[PDB]
Amino acid sequence: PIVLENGKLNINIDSKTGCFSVTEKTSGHVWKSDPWENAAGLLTLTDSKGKKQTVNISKSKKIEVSKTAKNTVSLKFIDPVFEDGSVAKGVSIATELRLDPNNAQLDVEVTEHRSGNFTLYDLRYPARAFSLKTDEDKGAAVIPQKQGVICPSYIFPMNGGRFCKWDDATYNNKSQGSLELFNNGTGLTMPWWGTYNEKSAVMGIVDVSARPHMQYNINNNGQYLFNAKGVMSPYQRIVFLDPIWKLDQEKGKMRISYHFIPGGDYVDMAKVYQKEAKARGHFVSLQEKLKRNPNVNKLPGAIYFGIYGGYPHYVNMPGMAFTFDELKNIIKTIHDDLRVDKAFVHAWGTFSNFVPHNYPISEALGGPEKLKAAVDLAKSYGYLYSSYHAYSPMLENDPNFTTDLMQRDAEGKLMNTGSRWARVDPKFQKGLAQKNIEKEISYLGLEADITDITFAAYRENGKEGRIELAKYIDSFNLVNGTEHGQEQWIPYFDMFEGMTYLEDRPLSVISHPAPLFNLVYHEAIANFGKIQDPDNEVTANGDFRIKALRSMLFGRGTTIFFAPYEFEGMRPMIEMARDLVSPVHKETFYSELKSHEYLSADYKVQRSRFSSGTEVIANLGPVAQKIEGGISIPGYGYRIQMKDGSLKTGHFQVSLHMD
Amino acid sequence: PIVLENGKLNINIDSKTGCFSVTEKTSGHVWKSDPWENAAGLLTLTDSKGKKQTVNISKSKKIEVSKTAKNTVSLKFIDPVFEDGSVAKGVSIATELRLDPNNAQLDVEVTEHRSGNFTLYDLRYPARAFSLKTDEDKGAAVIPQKQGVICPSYIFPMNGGRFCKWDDATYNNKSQGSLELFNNGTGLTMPWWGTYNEKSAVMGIVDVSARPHMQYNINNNGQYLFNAKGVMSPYQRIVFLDPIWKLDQEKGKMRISYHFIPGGDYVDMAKVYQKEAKARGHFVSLQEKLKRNPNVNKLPGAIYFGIYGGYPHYVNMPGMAFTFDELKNIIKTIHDDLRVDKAFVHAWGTFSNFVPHNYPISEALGGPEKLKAAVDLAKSYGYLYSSYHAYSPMLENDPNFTTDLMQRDAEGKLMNTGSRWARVDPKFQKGLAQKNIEKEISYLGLEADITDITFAAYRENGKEGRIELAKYIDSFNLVNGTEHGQEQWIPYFDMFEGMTYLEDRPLSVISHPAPLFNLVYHEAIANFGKIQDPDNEVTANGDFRIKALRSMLFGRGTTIFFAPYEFEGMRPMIEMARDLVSPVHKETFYSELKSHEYLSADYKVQRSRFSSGTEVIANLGPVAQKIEGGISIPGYGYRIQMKDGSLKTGHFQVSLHMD
Ligand SMILES: O[C@@H]1[C@@H]2OC[C@H]1NC[C@@H]2O
Ligand SMILES: O[C@@H]1[C@@H]2OC[C@H]1NC[C@@H]2O
Ligand SMILES: [Cl-]
Ligand SMILES: [Cl-]
Ligand SMILES: [Cl-]
Ligand SMILES: [Cl-]
Ligand code: NA
Ligand code: NA
Ligand code: NA
Ligand code: NA
Repeated sequence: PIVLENGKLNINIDSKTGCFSVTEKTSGHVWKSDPWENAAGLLTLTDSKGKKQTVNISKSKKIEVSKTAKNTVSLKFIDPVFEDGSVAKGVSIATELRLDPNNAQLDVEVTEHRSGNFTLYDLRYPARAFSLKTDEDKGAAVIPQKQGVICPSYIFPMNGGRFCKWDDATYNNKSQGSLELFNNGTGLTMPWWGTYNEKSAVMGIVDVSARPHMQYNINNNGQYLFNAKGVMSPYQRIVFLDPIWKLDQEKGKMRISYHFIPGGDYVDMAKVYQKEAKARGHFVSLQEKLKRNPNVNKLPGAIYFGIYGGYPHYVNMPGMAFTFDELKNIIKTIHDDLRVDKAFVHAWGTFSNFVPHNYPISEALGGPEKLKAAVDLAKSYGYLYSSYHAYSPMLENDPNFTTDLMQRDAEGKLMNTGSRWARVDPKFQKGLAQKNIEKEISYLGLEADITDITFAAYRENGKEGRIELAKYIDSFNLVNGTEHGQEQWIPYFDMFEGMTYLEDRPLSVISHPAPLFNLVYHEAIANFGKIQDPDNEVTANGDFRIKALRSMLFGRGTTIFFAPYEFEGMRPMIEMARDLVSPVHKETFYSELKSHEYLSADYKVQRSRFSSGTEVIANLGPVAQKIEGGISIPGYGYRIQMKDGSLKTGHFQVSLHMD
Repeated sequence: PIVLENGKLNINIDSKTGCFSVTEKTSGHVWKSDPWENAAGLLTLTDSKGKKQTVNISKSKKIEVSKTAKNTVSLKFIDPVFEDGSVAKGVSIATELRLDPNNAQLDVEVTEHRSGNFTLYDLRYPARAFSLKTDEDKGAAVIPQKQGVICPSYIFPMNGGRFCKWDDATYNNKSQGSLELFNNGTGLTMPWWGTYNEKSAVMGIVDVSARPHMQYNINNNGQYLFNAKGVMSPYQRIVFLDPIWKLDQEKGKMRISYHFIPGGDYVDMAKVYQKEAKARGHFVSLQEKLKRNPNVNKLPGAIYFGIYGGYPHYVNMPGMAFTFDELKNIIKTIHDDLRVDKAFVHAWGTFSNFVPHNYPISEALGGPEKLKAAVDLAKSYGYLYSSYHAYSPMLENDPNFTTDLMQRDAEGKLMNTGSRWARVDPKFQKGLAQKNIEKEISYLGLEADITDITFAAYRENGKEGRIELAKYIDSFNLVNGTEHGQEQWIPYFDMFEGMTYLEDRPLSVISHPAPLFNLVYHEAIANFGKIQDPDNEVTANGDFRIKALRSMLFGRGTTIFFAPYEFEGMRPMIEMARDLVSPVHKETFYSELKSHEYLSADYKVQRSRFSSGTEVIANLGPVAQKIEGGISIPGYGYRIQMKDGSLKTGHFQVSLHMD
């Protein structure tokens, strides 16, 4: 066995298989290689017949493991063997393990692959590494899926219905699969993931040039590997997260940097990535944004109101569209009657053309002077205001629809025919914004802007055009927001609408929300709830009680998103957000979310500490539970220590009024 | 055209294509053939290269259409043509259209299929028939997906976040797909579906011997057919539901019976199927079940309580399992402190072996005498009691696990290796129940039983053994329940736990819950909420306010499902259920749900009328809304007219207590 060792880690590499273990010498915890098959890696490739197979590369005909520098071990896997015993002659995978001389850090890189006459597809490398043994390790996988989740490595008490779904999912396909980086759907928002137990933590950070996928296995014993053969899995239930290198498309450096943290958990992992986030240039603080634009200080304590008039989906839809006088009266009511001191008013439906032609201000809704009266009233309150804007859609029902501005692929076929909100090639979007946005800014005296869709993901195709648009919008120095966001866009915006949770998502029944993204970026980007899952709707992610409490724990702002006819029914939730969430949001807005903790065995009682001197404890479940010192937190209750020394305690109550 | 006609309907059959239209003569409404491609049917079959292709059978080389009896047209589609111009020589499809001589009913049957040297798979027939034109027809598709949904054929006002998801889904793949019959997952619980507009309704009833799937297309213009070619769809937005005959599997009679109802909607469709349900023998009334067993009258007004002790998933799990004295004290508190007058107590975790060995009563939990003490207390209150029982699982973590009782398929491979709760072959399950259930009935003096898993679906494979088990359980004449249920099991049980809604399901963002199953079967089977999604949990299906109101509209009972540590948090919901839902459940229990109506444009205000003389109006959204007569229903509010003429009005309020 070949050893790399420094003061902090011992890497033990098996010369027969290329598998390796990592001893974290402070805690003494040992991370084992693949517990199931002793596979260093899992390679998907075509056979002689053109059929895809997945093979254990530790079964290759020749495996060469040599110490090639003081702290580098080079590995080569030559001529893998298929299930029938034929050989993939001429195929090979070369990798390197590089131990930092001083730090508890191990770089792992796929340096070369050779396909011969076959075709190489997925490579899981390292395979089923850094795993947790279910119900032996008491820890979790840590996955930055949108705002982020943890997946405990053991079964624990919880509501009976939740428990049945949770345990069942660890025995079927719900607990295995893969996610991608930097999308606004099911995927990851930061290029890292990790595992920890009560002794030690490990996380891996993906090279900035690479786009592996992430395979997950959450307490599953691998029965999914055996269902087609109709036999029972012989393997043990474990938790692992693996990189999937897409050998058929990846042109970047296939490197992942593992960082080992004695006694660490998901908080420590997030703080390690926060250093890398700064080095990558993503981290531009809200304090720096405020120095550039004093109006950023209209955001702390603001409720984000989306008044949804059926636009962009329809122009002047009966029963949905608001007139500009109606918009003014909603703003007046929010301030004068509901006493909301700070607000971001976002009016969806102010133009008489379909996006991406964001003009003119609609005559049918009252015309420019009446919109200006509404915006002026909002400004007189100190509120931020934006219309709905988008430069990416090309909509079937728009009389101006054309395919002129849609992108085509190499075969001349239209792209995004299945995604109507993202059809305009980004290389045209700055020019579309230039058609009217300066006119609207000048006429309405705008202080703010929100732009939809374009910055919800960070994909390679079209990135240059998106950057051009972001730089143009940023050049106006408005308080500005965008849908969902990604870390790469943080330099250009003050707020993201979203970066919370999908309602239906892989892992939903076997994970707990954890504020991973905000543990990294709360000081750099403000976030609010998503308009599809706002704080006034009851969804898989909770009702108002749960969402208000989670908002304060995670450091996000309230979103109230409604059709005009619903407005009277929003009043009680606006008042509760005003009294409970808004003062905490205001106090914590610029601060670091220093720590988050789960304080109850069912993960429903949680404690967040912010560098404003604010501590938020809340109980997201129905039953009162005790914490340290015999302090009781009511069901749907909170205990919040403010910087001014006051202690806010209380809880939500549902009551039945029988007349 | 060939014409079949009676006093009610004119069937216009195109001799060149085999397509047909149906004129409903009293309204003048014409149901059209396929609006997109004029296809009588869509056949999937292999080509000469063995690759699957889907073809329009109206493009076949020879189409024969002739009147072969007074009210029968015979069609034959001979030698379909592939997209490359080659011919599926020797393939043919024979169908018949048979008009009832008197009634507005058309039978449509695939009578013969010949594959030659090709292989046949799906046949949609009739293809894209009985469609609704989006935003012109103001009606809905009607789909008995679990309890049931309707899908409106037009866009309407609703909450902004819901609206965005709804409208977007009609343009992407969320609005097209297929569902299967008689499962407990995403599929249908009755073998019918339909469409209606403001003039006319049509529904199709699938022959009892057949298992087609059902294709849906909910306001989609067919863009999914063109995405791979990268072109924009040239078709219009429509609603349709098609049978998919599985030619490779189906051995039954491939017949669907269309019933045409002037002025009808989903209520009239349900009442048509109710007559068929009675003719099929599924309908055994709760009044008849009460005559056989007077203890059935312990169900009306009963809350169903599941005390979830971590079993069957684990034996005596710390932090989840209750002792029998703890169980007794929960029952006592429910009666004495919470004043619950009727209840079904269901205790999950009474045995010290894993299911399917439902014995002995656990010594570690206090032993048989202590369980008998808790059951005796429940009986002294007039409550129903059952332990958790299951005869179908074979669990990995059971020391007694064996594959001996698992089923093997035609290849000799184990079945359900990925489905641990349904691994025992049904042909063994009566013998497993016989091992101890009569001992438990005798020792505890049981009046009730609930059996998990086995009756949640109605698949062909294993149905004989499931019927044998159902007959055996039924022979005890206990008040009895089972998980989820299907119509075919109604003769054997008094209640179903479930028959409501999955949390995550196809069509969720573009449909409204409708009580289709209970419009048929409320007089014959009682249902309660599902334990995974109980009324004390906040899910995609609502919080307690929404679920309590929907329960009264739909005629189901309350489910409170909790781990023991949660009990104190359940108290407010138990009290509200007791005050609001239980008296209405009690009054309506045995009655017919005669009608259900949506009374507001956003479908959130609804009115149900029961043959007890009870009327429930409720508002499942947040804003007060007015109905006929200017009567206002508050948000999360109700107006209930009881049998004796008294009026109950009220609403739920969420409030924030701040110390
Ligand atoms: O987890 C499930 C749950 O207990 C066993 C599983 N089968 C049906 C019950 O609802
Ligand atoms: O429906 C969507 C919604 O408005 C247009 C779509 N794009 C993003 C917004 O959240
Ligand atoms: Cl875009
Ligand atoms: Cl959140
Ligand atoms: Cl079964
Ligand atoms: Cl329901
Ligand atoms: Na999966
Ligand atoms: Na800005
Ligand atoms: Na679909
Ligand atoms: Na019975």
